[PDB]
Amino acid sequence: NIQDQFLNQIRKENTYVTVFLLNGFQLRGQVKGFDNFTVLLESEGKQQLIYKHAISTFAPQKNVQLE
Amino acid sequence: NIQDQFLNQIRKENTYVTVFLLNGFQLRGQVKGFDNFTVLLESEGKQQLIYKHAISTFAPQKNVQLEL
Amino acid sequence: NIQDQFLNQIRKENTYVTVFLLNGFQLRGQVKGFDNFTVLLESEGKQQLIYKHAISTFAPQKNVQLE
Amino acid sequence: NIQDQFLNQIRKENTYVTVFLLNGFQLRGQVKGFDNFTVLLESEGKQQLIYKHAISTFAPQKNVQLE
Amino acid sequence: INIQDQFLNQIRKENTYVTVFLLNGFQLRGQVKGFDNFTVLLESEGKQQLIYKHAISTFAPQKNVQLEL
Amino acid sequence: NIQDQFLNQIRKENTYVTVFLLNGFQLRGQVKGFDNFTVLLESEGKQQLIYKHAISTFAPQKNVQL
RNA sequence: AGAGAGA
Repeated sequence: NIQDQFLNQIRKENTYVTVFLLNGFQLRGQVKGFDNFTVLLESEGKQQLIYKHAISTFAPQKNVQLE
Repeated sequence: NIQDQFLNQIRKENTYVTVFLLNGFQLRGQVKGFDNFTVLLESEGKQQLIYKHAISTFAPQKNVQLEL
Repeated sequence: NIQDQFLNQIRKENTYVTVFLLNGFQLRGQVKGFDNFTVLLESEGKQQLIYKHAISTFAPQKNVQLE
Repeated sequence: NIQDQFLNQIRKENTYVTVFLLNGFQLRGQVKGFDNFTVLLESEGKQQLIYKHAISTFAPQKNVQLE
Repeated sequence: INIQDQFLNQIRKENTYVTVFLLNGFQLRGQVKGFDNFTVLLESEGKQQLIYKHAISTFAPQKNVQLEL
Repeated sequence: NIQDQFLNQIRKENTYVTVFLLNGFQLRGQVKGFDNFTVLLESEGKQQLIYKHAISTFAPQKNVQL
């Protein structure tokens, strides 16, 4: 499953990611964890729990390895 | 389940949390309770029942410790 | 279930509630009934059937006691 | 079930209804049919298949008697 | 059987011109060439578009349709 | 299943498929992967994981056999 | 709460 490999990779490598939300608002930071419904992001020291239903797009700084 | 540990934590510690909503609005308060579809928040003494579908982000006042 | 308690209490007590919609429009009235997907609100005697998917928040006039 | 009861009443009574969509757009007409995902609205004799996921609110001209 | 399927199959069969309005109020016109549970394959001047049903608000035909109700 | 046939032909013929999001924002690229919930688009060498629930429309460059 | 898409 592409979604979970992608999120695990950005997590295990501490890649910076911009997370665009459905409404265009944006967050940047690193992925600390995720489950079926949410992604736990950290931006400059602070946790943000984001619902996946509210996410449009993860644009990572560096590109991920996946199959 | 990170979601429920998070919410159950900020509920147990009475942490303050900014709820950001998809409609652009952001709300600060304390979590009184939640189920699978909704979060009960209190913002200055007033209840608000908020649908999870309408929420984008929670930003706690102080980071929550979780098992991941 | 928190949602069902809340809605049934504001229904039983005829509590006025503000409903904030996903589009930021704001409705005010009293809940006359609900099922899994919808809420029946009366505003100045006029019925509205609202899909819960279009609601963001209910803010009661007085706080509900919940178990 | 409030939803079915409401939609079946306004259908069989031919009640004029404003349908407000998620974006605030308002369509006015009579419901001629519905199923699990859609509602068939007739406006000035034009058929519109509307997805329930796009609907916010039905506001009938006259109140609908329900159980 | 269900109203959505008859409606989409009818306009597809007749190559009816249709406005599709999307959740954000954008509108496309075209003919339906097919659909499945999740998507509608519209053609607006020769040009294929795969539209998710979740992004669609309303199908409005210019020309009224036959439905078993 | 039209969806899966389409995403696949734009993916194998590495088509410039443009992607309109619910908020109207648009991105061009080629599809490298998809699952039930998500699309992996490369745009300008950069990877982007897009949730399907956020996508409005894929508009290809050349049309697809289905 | 009245509908043409680069966050």
